[PDB]
Parts: sequence; structure tokens; C-alpha cells
Amino acid sequence: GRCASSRYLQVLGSIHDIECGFGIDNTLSLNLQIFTAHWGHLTIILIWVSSNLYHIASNANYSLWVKNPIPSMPIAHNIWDPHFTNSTSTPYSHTIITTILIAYSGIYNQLYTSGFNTINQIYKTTFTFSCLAVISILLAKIHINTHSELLHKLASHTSQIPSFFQLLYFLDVAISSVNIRFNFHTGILVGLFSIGYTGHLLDITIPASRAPLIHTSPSYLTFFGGLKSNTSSLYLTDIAHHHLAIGIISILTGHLYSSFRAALGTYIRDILYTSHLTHSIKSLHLALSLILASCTPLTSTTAQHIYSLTPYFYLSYDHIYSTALYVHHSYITSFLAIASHAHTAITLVRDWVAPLEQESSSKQIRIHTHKAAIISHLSWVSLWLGFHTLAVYSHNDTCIAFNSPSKQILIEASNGQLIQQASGKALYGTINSINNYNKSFDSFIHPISPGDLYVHHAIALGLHITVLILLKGGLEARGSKLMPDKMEHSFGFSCDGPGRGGTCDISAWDSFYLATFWMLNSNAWISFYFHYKHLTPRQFSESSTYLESWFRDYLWFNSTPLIHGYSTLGANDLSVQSWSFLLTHLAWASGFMFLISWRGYWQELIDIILYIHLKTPILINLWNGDIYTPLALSIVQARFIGLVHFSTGLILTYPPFIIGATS
Amino acid sequence: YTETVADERLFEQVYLQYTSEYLKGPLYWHPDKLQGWLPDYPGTPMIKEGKYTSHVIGNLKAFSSNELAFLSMLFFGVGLYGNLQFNFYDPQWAKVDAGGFFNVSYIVESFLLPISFFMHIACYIQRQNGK
Amino acid sequence: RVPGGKRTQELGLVIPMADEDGLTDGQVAGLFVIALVVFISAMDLAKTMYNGINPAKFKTSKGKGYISPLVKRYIENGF
Amino acid sequence: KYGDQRKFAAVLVPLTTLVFPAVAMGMFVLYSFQEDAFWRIVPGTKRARELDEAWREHPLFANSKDPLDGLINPDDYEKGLEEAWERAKPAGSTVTVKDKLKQLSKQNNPHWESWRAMS
Amino acid sequence: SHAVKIYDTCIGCTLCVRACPTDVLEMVPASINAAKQVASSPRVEDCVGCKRCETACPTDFLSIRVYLQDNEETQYSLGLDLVDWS
Amino acid sequence: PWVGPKKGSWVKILRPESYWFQQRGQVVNVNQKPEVKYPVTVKFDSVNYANVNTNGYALWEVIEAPAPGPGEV
Amino acid sequence: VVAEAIPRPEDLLDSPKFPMFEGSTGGYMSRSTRERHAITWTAKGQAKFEMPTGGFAIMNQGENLCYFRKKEQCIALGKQLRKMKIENYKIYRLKKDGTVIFMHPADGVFPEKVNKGRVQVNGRPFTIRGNPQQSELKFTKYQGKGYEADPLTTMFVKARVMAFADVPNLFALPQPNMDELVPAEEVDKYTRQEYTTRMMEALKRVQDDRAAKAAKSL
Ligand code: CLA
Ligand code: CLA
Ligand code: CLA
Ligand SMILES: CC1=C(/C=C/C(C)=C/C=C/C(C)=C/C=C/C=C(C)/C=C/C=C(C)/C=C/C2=C(C)CCCC2(C)C)C(C)(C)CCC1
Ligand code: SF4
Ligand code: SF4
Repeated sequence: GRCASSRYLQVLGSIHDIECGFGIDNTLSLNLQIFTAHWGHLTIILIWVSSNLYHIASNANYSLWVKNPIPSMPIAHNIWDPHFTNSTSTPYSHTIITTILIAYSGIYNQLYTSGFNTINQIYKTTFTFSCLAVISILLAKIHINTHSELLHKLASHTSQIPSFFQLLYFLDVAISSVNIRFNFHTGILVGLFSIGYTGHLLDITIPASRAPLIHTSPSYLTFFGGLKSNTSSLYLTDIAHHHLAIGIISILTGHLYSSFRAALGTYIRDILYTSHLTHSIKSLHLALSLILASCTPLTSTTAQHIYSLTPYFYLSYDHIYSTALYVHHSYITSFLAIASHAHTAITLVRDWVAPLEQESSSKQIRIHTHKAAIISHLSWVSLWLGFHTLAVYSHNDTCIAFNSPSKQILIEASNGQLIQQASGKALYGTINSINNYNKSFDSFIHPISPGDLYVHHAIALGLHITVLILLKGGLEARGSKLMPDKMEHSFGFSCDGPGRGGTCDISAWDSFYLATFWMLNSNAWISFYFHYKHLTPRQFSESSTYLESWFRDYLWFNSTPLIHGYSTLGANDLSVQSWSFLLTHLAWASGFMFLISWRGYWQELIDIILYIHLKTPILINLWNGDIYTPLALSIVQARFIGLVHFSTGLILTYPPFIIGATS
Repeated sequence: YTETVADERLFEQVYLQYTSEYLKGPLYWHPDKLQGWLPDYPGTPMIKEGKYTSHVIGNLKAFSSNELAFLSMLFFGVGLYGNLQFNFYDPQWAKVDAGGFFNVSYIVESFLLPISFFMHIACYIQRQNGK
Repeated sequence: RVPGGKRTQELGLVIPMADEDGLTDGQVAGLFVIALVVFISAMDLAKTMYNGINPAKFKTSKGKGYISPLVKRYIENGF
Repeated sequence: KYGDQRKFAAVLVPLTTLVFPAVAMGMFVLYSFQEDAFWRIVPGTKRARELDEAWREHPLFANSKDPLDGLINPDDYEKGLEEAWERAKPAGSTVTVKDKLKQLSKQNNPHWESWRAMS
Repeated sequence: SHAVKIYDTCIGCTLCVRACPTDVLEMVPASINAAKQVASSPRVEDCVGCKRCETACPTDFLSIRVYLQDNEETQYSLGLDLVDWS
Repeated sequence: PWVGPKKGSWVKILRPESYWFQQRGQVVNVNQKPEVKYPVTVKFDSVNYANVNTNGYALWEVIEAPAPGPGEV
Repeated sequence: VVAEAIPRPEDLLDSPKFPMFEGSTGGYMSRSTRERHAITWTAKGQAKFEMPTGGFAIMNQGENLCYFRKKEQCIALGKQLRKMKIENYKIYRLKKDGTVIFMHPADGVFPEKVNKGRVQVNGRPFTIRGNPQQSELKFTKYQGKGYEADPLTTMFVKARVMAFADVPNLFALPQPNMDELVPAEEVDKYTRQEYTTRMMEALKRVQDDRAAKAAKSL
């Protein structure tokens, strides 16, 4: 016997699930594979950085954008596509000149702020980052060899006593050690990296931004505030001082755990054992979940503070950079946030040992004892938020459709206004006690209106429901009342049969699949809020309390330039935006059939098609189907493929709209 | 005699009661019994008798309860003085804004408040153990 | 270029293009040499990851292995 | 001129987006018919057996798959268990610890990992 | 091939055996219930995985449990008709 | 000598995977054969997802709880 | 039980045992499949029935014989026949070589009827919840198959779960002395039974040292 066509999907669904590998027999192999994969991924990141730097160096106009950044537009890379018109000139080129694309990433402001002035510096930087990619791959090879050499040194290893087998658990102490990793991460990788970047700023960035000054004196460490007037960005001296302070704090903190000597520092196990934790820190899924849950606030605050307090030169002067960066980082942090819950569920399925029935000692145990209370209260708050946001929006829509704008229910956002007032009083007290006052903070505090209150309630509803689905999946991954053996099965499995009431979407993976739709919807709400307030603050402040305003004055109204891109009147430089808009609509709708239509129909359809192929004159004498038997996609594969189509469509439909509306 | 289900359950209970006691001993050697795993470090028991042992406070395990109480109250006074003399009374912000420097004594002292909190925690832990 | 979007037309935003080349062919070739080095090393790394660790090397491979003196300390310092 | 980099594009773009992808797809469909294909996720491949046996040949990982591995002195454990069962043996029960454990280890699951018979 | 396991809670319904569409299950004598019989799954290589046996089992939680193994599918566990894997 | 709870006596279910875990149900009958592993038969007012309101439990999964009372499972 | 001599369906064209059936495209796909399942039965009257592969059929008053690609179709037809009070039907799997394997009434008694000599295959001696946790059996014989564990392993891991919750009374495993142990494997003292005595004395020394160290500030 052999396999069917579903082998490809089955293999690719766990192609990186190194725990599911067949040759892997021990944590040594798993940890070494993960470490080597980390090295390869770092190489990929470095090559990507070098790629962007090269294309800015070669197929771009950094040397000219740096001179007049406010009205100029950067170039991403050239367009070489043989499908364009070999005659005339495309709307993306100045007549006979080559074809170009406008960069919406923001690397131009990054390099300008960091101190780049010439193309030659960018070329040297590209070369150095390619060198670093080589170094990373060679480090991967080095560590593979060192661990294989330890394994070979077990050919000259014996304790002369039966305790020699204890060495089995310490072979991967290089990777699995936690105290040393925490100490050196928090100290070196955070604090000293910040201190080195402060040195970079003081040596290059501040010297290459103003007239020549003293030999990088300590007057380069200022405490001004935000939004230097000329470049509309944070003071580079303030940034250097901030990185210096963070570096000092994290360097001091990095001396906490017992890393290299047994006589200094406290152990993480003893820290947890005397607190409300003591979790299984040897689980890789648990660590991954709680560090993905750490990159999530970091990325969300990155999205918030790149816009609110623009740190790069002339970044606020670009109407497309500011929206694209915020939306990108919001989507990245939403993905990481749902990742944290997905891997928490995988941790509970795979890497969690629980007491017999009643020992309420582990934190997961105490959570599982009253998990029903958690889920019931999360459902209650989700229901309240949904009911009272949709109902008030419906009131506003109905009363404004009935020619009565004054009959709306507009709750003044008093709590957010109080927080803003307190923060503004603090900031104004800071500013008034300065001999160099009249500072600006850009959008750190923004006008808050009833529309803001309603949108914040909608966002809270989305977050609550996403957390509800993910938390329910995590807590009932090991067993629910409907299926009280769920931890005997895989993390993702089809169903439990039509009996016992019917059990579609019962696995924890199915809970993740359901929660990804809500993650996408909440992110869409957040992005729509930001983009609408960005396009017209006045119209958002007044007419955003009724959903018809969102439907008309934002979606229908702002989609005018994009659809007009390519038509029977000529093309604009938004032609790619409109074409990708339609393509992403097609991708989004194509995944509906993988979600709505389920397997058996298609399996019968595939049986009919296979009947045809085994009935066609020439095919039957070459291919009997016994080798790679065509079969319909399995249930979990179908749900995942539909989810991928839906996610791709929903995500990639937005950047064309952003570019058409802002540019 | 035939092995009734009650007899099988009795064997289950006997086996579990014996083995759960045996595995705690020095003769099972499971990876969950390593240092940094569930069991306490050899010479440093953290929790015994449902009370924080003296080894919790690390290098302060040899300190007396009276010494820790005095250090806790002294550090609380000094740190609270530093915080109040840095924030509200004798503000340093205007002085440092015009090119001056912080009163370094205030900065050093203000870090003694959380130190005092944990010092009084350690004082209570020492008092519980009779040290 | 034929601009699209209201703001580009109503503000006069323009996209300057350098009349020079950017990078000469020699610089591109210099980058491609190191890119090829990355490529060869990455193919080797992919092979090694695909095949995984070989534990049976101690029966055939020469030498006797080695544990660095710090790795021993890290082993006996704890976990 | 601002062009003259298109001399690189006219070779690289057709190459890496047509020749390399087609060669990769052909090589992948060829690899799909090897006996080693997807040996890490597909059960019953020869290389998986060789890797498992190679792991078992290592002196550290000989008794690694045994769930009961760890008992430093299994004879002491068995003797203590037998002594504890003797004082709790119900009346004239005829079951010993040795055969009880022997029959509790031997289950009947013929269709478990039967895919270890082709490669 | 899937994995069909029978647990001690079986009460000799024979409903699981009757519901199986590929004769995977059978009744064997036993002494752990008033019916003096428990189910067995000697031929799970023919178990398609329809889980009708689980639908038919009336114990509080199923005395018969079918564990799906998709990376394990054989021609019999897939119900292949147009194609032979032998 | 009768073994297990009396007939018609309410018992609280201690089987963790049972649909009626920590619920209560009347004892229909208790099988007196020592060879039967799950002799206690309990019927419930609330049916499970299989629309079955009765199940057989082990001797160590019923604790002889009082009557449910008003508005109590 | 005596297996019949069911010939290969490609060599028994026009047999008197074949019931009168309409014939459809649902039959087994020749030119691509060589494994066929055959079901035979003896009827009393020519009662019309439904073929599992579409189309109806009329049995013969004597012997009957049908060929199908899948065992499921044969079992479906067997249930349909048994509803008509037709017992004594046998289902055979035909190998490509022509080998006849007797499948459905394997011991001659239908599986819903208890027959002596059968043994509970794939039986587990506990409630379904009694299976060991998947997390406990990582990188063992049952890496992701906790439901396949033998009951002894389930009891062992249950006892381990019971033990590894009384943290204060656990025994921390001593750290190996890598630098001064670990000679060449040929450098061993043999004396295996003495090695356990060395284990006993070394662990006694470790425990005494730990007790002495603990009795300093505790
Ligand atoms: C927009 C979304 C979308 C799309 C594209 C399809 C497409 C299809 N559905 Mg479908 N379906 C959808 C949504 C969609 N469905 C939804 C929401 C449901 C609700 C459950 C269903 C329910 C459904 C059922 C129940 C059935 C179908 C069927 C079909 C197929 C018949 C049409 C066909 O063969 O045209 C061809 C497919 C196209 C997409 C046309 C465009 C093809 C492109 C434009 C040309 C080729 C591109 C080119 C080669 C690029 C190469 C790729 C690139 C990587 C190089 C087809 C694959 C039927 C079927 O399969 O019967 C034959 C069928 O029975 N669908
Ligand atoms: C006797 C009626 C009754 C009572 C006292 C409660 C009480 C409660 N429900 Mg509830 N519920 C009910 C009926 C009832 N429910 C019905 C019929 C449904 C089906 C739609 C629900 C669906 C439901 C959900 C989905 C949730 C609750 C929740 C809750 C709790 C928080 C309060 C809340 O969310 O209310 C809001 C209640 C609703 C949104 C449901 C609609 C209210 C119905 C229509 C009232 C019907 C009353 C009935 C007709 C009275 C007839 C009297 C007459 C015969 C004499 C609380 C214990 C939440 C929870 O567990 O958090 C702790 C929660 O998440 N309920
Ligand atoms: C599930 C309930 C719930 C949730 C999750 C939120 C969530 C949120 N509210 Mg909010 N709010 C609620 C109910 C809720 N609200 C109710 C019932 C009212 C009264 C109409 C308000 C009035 C309100 C205002 C005026 C503002 C917010 C704001 C906010 C946001 C900032 C957090 C904050 O300060 O909230 C405060 C925390 C709460 C309100 C929690 C109270 C939860 C209780 C249980 C709700 C029921 C209370 C009950 C009706 C009181 C009856 C009194 C009666 C006996 C006399 C956040 C998204 C701010 C915002 O978005 O500004 C941008 C803001 O300015 N809320
Ligand atoms: C000889 C010479 C030359 C030539 C050169 C060449 C021919 C080049 C080419 C080059 C090339 C053609 C390159 C390419 C590259 C590519 C790359 C660089 C990629 C990479 C990737 C990576 C790195 C990643 C990877 C991975 C994956 C994805 C899978 C998994 C694993 C890993 C992670 C590894 C000249 C005359 C000029 C000069 C002189 C010298
Ligand atoms: S249906 Fe369930 S309880 Fe009845 S005989 Fe089959 S396995 Fe046993
Ligand atoms: S899943 Fe279906 S084929 Fe398998 S044993 Fe149960 S009833 Fe029979």
C-alpha cells in the first residue's frame, strides 16, 4: 500500500511540527533542530534587510529623496514585467524612463534618521548584512557539529556507575538552560544593545543631523519631550538618552538569575515556587506562547507610538507611511496575540502534567477548576458589549435616517476624557517648567468624542470575543462535557462523528480556527477606526455615531480613486492597487467554499472525476490512480485552506484601499 | 478464589500507594526530578511545614529578625524621604533643567523603598522560623 | 508618471528619479558573490536539517568527541 | 542612465520566476516518488527505521523509549511491592505480584504501529 | 488504519457490532457485566471511521472509542473504490 | 448482605467523564454479583446528548447524596 | 469452516450463480483495481433486492454470487439480505493472485452473537477516562498515542503523578561530575553487582551531605 493525494496536505500541515517528526526520539534532537531552524530564520531576516537596503541603493532614489523629503516620494524598486505595454509608457514611468514603485514601508525615514546620507553607505550596509547572513548559517553548522561532537564524546563517556544514564537529560543543557538565557538576554541583548545604539546615535545620527558640534559631549543627552519642530519627529538626543536609560536599567536587571556561577543570583525555579506560578518551564510550547504574548504588546505599542510620537524624520509628512505602518504592525501584533493563545492550547494538550483530580496546586489546575465560571463571565461581557454597541449604533442609524440627528444617544466619552485631561495636565506642567517650552506631542492625546466611545466599545467587544474563543479552546482542549477525552486525540482533528448530537468543530484547533475570524474582524475594526480618524478627523468626530456614516462617508466615498485606477479611460499608478483589490476579493470569496461546502460532496465529485480519468481512452493505459490517488481534502485541511483564503483576502484587500485613499 | 473487580481495584490501590512513595525516593531518577525541575535544590529547601524556610531570603538567611526589622524600617524611612524630597518637596526638575545636576543622594535613597518592602517581608519570614 | 489619488494631484507630490545608475555593475557582482556564498551555505544547512543528527557516528567517525570545559560546567551547574 | 540595471533584470526575473520554479516543481514531483519521500512525517519509511535503530544503538538512548525507565534497582522495587502486597493480599488470594505485573504489561493491540512492516 | 478500543464500561449491548458497516467489531464472552459479554475490535484494519459504533453506544461515555489517524490511512480505511492499493 | 446503595436512594455521581458528574440520580438497582465491575444502575431526570437518562456506575462512583430539592440538580 | 473456491471475477463470465441484476456504472472499476470482494448466499425465493452499486437485482432460488470492489458494499448487501431472513451468507476477499480470504462470518457465527474461543482484542481494563495523559508519555513508546498504553504503564504514570506533587519530600537528582568521571569506555571496573552497592553508598553520602547542609539555617 501507498498514499493518496492528501499526503501533500497532511505533510505540509505539520512540515515544521518538529515534535511530530518520526526520527526525532529525544529532547536533544528537538532542541537542536529548533536551534538550527532559528539560525536559518535569522539568516532569512538578515537577507531580507540586505534586500531592502540593496534595492534602495540600486533601484531607487534615496540620494534625491534625502534632499527634499516632504514633497518627494521614495522608490521601492523597479518594475520589470514583460506583460506591460512594449509601446507607449506605463503610468508608473516618466515616459521613456524605467518603471518604478513608490515605497510605503518607511525604510527611507529609518535610514535618514539613523544617519545615512549616501548610496555608498547603503551599499556597504547591504554587504555587511549579507556577511552576517553567512555568519548565521556558519553558526548553525558550528552548533550542529558541537552537539554531534558531544554525542560522539559519549563514546568516551561513562560514570563507572549506573548513574551514567543521568547524562541523557543534560545533553541539551546548552539550549534548555533558562537562568543563563534570561540573564544574558535581559542584560546583553536588551540593555547593552540599547547602549550600543545610544553610542551609534551619539557618534553618527546626531552628528549627521545638525551643524558640527563638540566631541559628542554629554550635552547630547537631553530631556526635551517630543516632536522637534523642523523635522516633526522626536529629538535624536532624546532618543539616545532614552536608549541609554533603558540600557542601564536592563543591564542592572540582567544580573538577577544564576547564570555562570552557582554562588551568584537566584534560580528561576525558586522564584516561581514561592509565587503564584511554578509552571512547567521545560515546555517549549509554553515558552513560545508566553513570548508571543510578549511580542504582542511590543508590536501593538510599536503601531501606536510610531504614529502618536513619530520618531523618524519627516515620517508624519507622508500621508501613506503613517497609515501603512500602523495597519501593518496592528496586524502583526494581532497574529502574535492569537498565536500566544494557540500555543497555550497546544501546551495544555501536549506539555502539561496535571494532578489526579483535586490537588489545586498548579496555576493551570486552579484555572481549570473554575473554567466554566471564566467562560460564562466572558460570554456575559461579550454579550453585553455586543448588545449595547449594536443597539446604540442601530438607534443612531434609525434616528438619523429619520431626519433626526438630535435624537441620537451620544454617551460623552467621559472616562477617556478624564484620563486625557490628567495626562495633559501632567504634560503641560512639565512644559511650563521649561526655559525651552512650546513643545508638541502630535497625536499622543487626540480629540475624544462619542464616536470614539462607541468604536472603543466595539474594539473591546472584539477583543473579548477573541479571548473568549481562544480561552475556551485552551481550557477545554483537554476535555469538555461534550467530549470528555479530548486530550487523548491530536490538537487538531476532524470531529467526533454525527452522533451524540453532532460534533463539528470540536478540536482546540477548531477553536483557533473560529477565533481567527474574530481576530481579523477586531483588527479590521481597529484599522477602520484609525484610518477613518486619519482621513478626516472632523467628519469622524461628528458623523461616526451611526454605522451608515462608516458605510457611506468612509467605504463608499473613499473608494472612488481606487476603482477609477484602470478603466476605459486610461490607467493611473493605482492600477496595481485596483487589480490586487479585485484579486483579493476573489481570494476572499474563494475560501468560502472551503468553509461552507464540506468534504463528502467533493469526495463524491472526485470519485466521479476519477471515474472519467479511468474511463478515458489514453489515460487508463498510463495512469490507473494507484500511485497518487486523488482524494478530496480532509476536514481539517479544508477548514485550514478556507481560513487561509479568508485571511489572505481580508488582509490583502486593505492595503490597496489604504494606498488609494491616502495617496 | 477468582479475581473479582474489587480485588483488582485493591491491587491498584496497593500498587499506587507503594509506587508513589517509592518514586519520591532516591531510586527513580526521572527528568522531572532534576534540579530546576519540581524538587527543591539540594541544600536549599524553600518551603517546609507550609512555611517559607530561612533559605528563601538567600544571603539574608543568617540575619536576625531584629536586624531585618531595623533595616526594613530604616530603609523605609530613607527611601520615603528620598521620594518625597525628589517629587513634591525640594523638586529637582527645575534645577536639572537649567543645566544643573540631580541631588545624587535623593536618587540613591529613593531606591531603598522597595528594598525596604522586601526587607520587611524577609523580617517576617525570619520571625516565623524563630531566627 | 500618471498619478492617482487626490492628495498627489492636489499637493503636487512628485517622485524624483536619479539620472545616474545607482550601483555600478561591479558592485552588483560583488553583492552577488556573497549572495552565492549564502546560497551554497543555506543549501548545505537545509541538507543537514533534513537529514538530522546521526547518533551512530561514534561507531564509524574518527576522533572521540569533545565537550568544551564550559559545557561541562553548564552541565553540572544545574538546569 | 537610470536604466542599465534592467540588463540584470532581463536575466534574473525570467530565471528565478520561471526556470527555477519549474525546475523546483519537477524536482519536487520526482522527489515525491522516492522511497525516502517525506520520511519525517510519512509513516513506514526506511530512513525512519534506520534513524530509530541508530538512536537505540547509542549507549545513552538504549532504554529511552521504555516508560518505566528510571528504576535504579528494579529488584528492590519489585521486592518492596511484593512485600507490601503480601500484607494486603485479600484472604486466600492466589495472585502474585510478578504474574500480575506480567499480565498488566501484556495487552492485546495488534493494530498499533503496524506500519512498521513495509520499509 | 484507525484505532478502535473497547473499555471495561461495556455492557454487551451488541448495538456497536450491529452498527458497524465493515464488520470490525465482534462480541466476545466476558465476566465484567450482567450480559457476560463485551465488544472487541479484531479487524480495525477495515475500520473506515464512520463512528456509528460511538453513536450506538449507550454508556455514559462511550465504552467503544474510535481514534482517527489521518497520517495512517490505508485503502480500507479510506474506502477506495476507483483505485486499488494492492 | 446487600452491597452498595439501597434501591431508590439518591447518589451523587463521582465519575469525572460522566455527563452527570457531581449530579444526582435515583438508584434503579445494584447488581449483587461480585464479578460485575459497574453494578450500580442510576437513572437521571436530565438526559445526556445520546438521549439516555440511565447508566451503570461502579461501586466507588456513587456516594449516597440526599434528595435534590427545589431547583437543584 | 471451509472457504469456498470463489474464482476471480474476470474468469467467471456468465455464471449461473449470478443474480439477475440490471447492471450500472457503479460496479467495481476494472482496468484499475484487482482486489475484489465476493459475497455468496443461498436463498429460498427470487426476492428482489437492491445492489450496493446502484440498480436492483433478483436473487436465484438456489445459490447466489456477487462481486464488489469494497468490503463495505458486501456488508451492506449482507445486512440487506439478513433483513430478509437470509442467513448463511459468506463474504470473501479475493486477492490479486486469486487467494480467497474468508472475512465476514469469520468463525461461522455472526459478530453480534457471542461465540466461544473469542478474546477481547483492543480491550482496555478501565473507564475511558483512565487513559494516561499524553504529556506524561513524551518521547516514549507512546509519544502521541496515550490511548495505546498498556495498563501497567498507565498505573506507573498515575503513581508518578501522585508522587510528583509532594514537592518538599522529593529527592533532587545529584549533578554528575563530568570533569573527573567520563573515562574511556574500556576503562571500567566491571563488578555490576558491586556497582549497585556503589550506587547505594554514593546516594547515602549525597543524602547525608544534603541533610547536613540543610541543618545550618533551616
Ligand atoms: C469566488 C469564489 C469561488 C470560486 C472561484 C469558485 C470556483 C468553483 N466552484 Mg465554487 N463555491 C463558492 C465560491 C467559489 N467557487 C462558494 C462560496 C460556495 C458555497 C458553498 C461554492 C460551492 C460550490 C459547489 C457546491 C460547487 C462549486 C464548483 C465550483 C467549480 C466550478 C467552476 C469552475 O470549474 O470554474 C473554474 C474555476 C474558476 C475559479 C474560474 C476562474 C479560473 C481562472 C480565472 C483561470 C485560471 C487562472 C490561471 C490558470 C492562473 C494559474 C494559477 C497561478 C498560480 C499560475 C469552480 C472550481 C462546482 C464544481 O467543482 O463542479 C465542477 C460545484 O459542484 N462551488
Ligand atoms: C429565567 C430566565 C433566565 C435567567 C434568570 C437568566 C440568568 C442569567 N443568564 Mg441567561 N438565558 C436565558 C434565561 C435566563 N437567564 C435564556 C432563555 C437564554 C437563551 C437565549 C439565555 C442565555 C444566556 C447566555 C448566552 C448567557 C446567559 C447568562 C446569564 C447570567 C448573567 C445575566 C445575563 O447575561 O442575562 C442576560 C440574558 C440573556 C442575554 C438571555 C435573554 C434573556 C431571556 C430572554 C429571558 C427569559 C426569561 C423568561 C422568559 C421568564 C419567563 C417567566 C414566566 C415563565 C413566569 C444569569 C445567571 C450569561 C452568563 O452565564 O454569565 C454569567 C451568558 O453568557 N444567559
Ligand atoms: C461589560 C461592560 C463594559 C465594558 C467592558 C466597557 C468597556 C469600556 N468602556 Mg464602558 N460603560 C459601560 C459598560 C462597559 N464598558 C456602561 C454600562 C456605561 C454606562 C453607560 C459605560 C460608560 C462608559 C464611558 C462614559 C466611557 C467608557 C469607556 C470604556 C472603555 C475604557 C474603559 C473604561 O473606563 O470603562 C469603565 C469601566 C466600566 C464601565 C466597567 C463597568 C462594568 C459594569 C458591570 C457595567 C454595568 C454598570 C451598571 C449599568 C451601573 C448601574 C448604576 C445604577 C445602579 C444606578 C472600555 C472599552 C471610556 C471610553 O471608551 O472612552 C474612550 C469612556 O469614556 N464607558
Ligand atoms: C563566480 C563569480 C561570479 C558569479 C557569481 C554568481 C553566479 C552568483 C549567483 C548568485 C546567486 C544565484 C545567488 C542566490 C542567492 C540566494 C539566496 C542567498 C537565498 C538564500 C535563502 C536562504 C538563506 C534561506 C534558506 C532556508 C530556507 C528558506 C529553507 C529552509 C532552510 C533555510 C533557512 C536555510 C561573478 C562572475 C559574478 C563574479 C566572480 C565570481
Ligand atoms: S454499544 Fe457500547 S456498551 Fe453496547 S456492546 Fe457495544 S461497546 Fe459495549
Ligand atoms: S468507526 Fe465505523 S467502521 Fe469503525 S468500528 Fe466504528 S462503526 Fe465500525
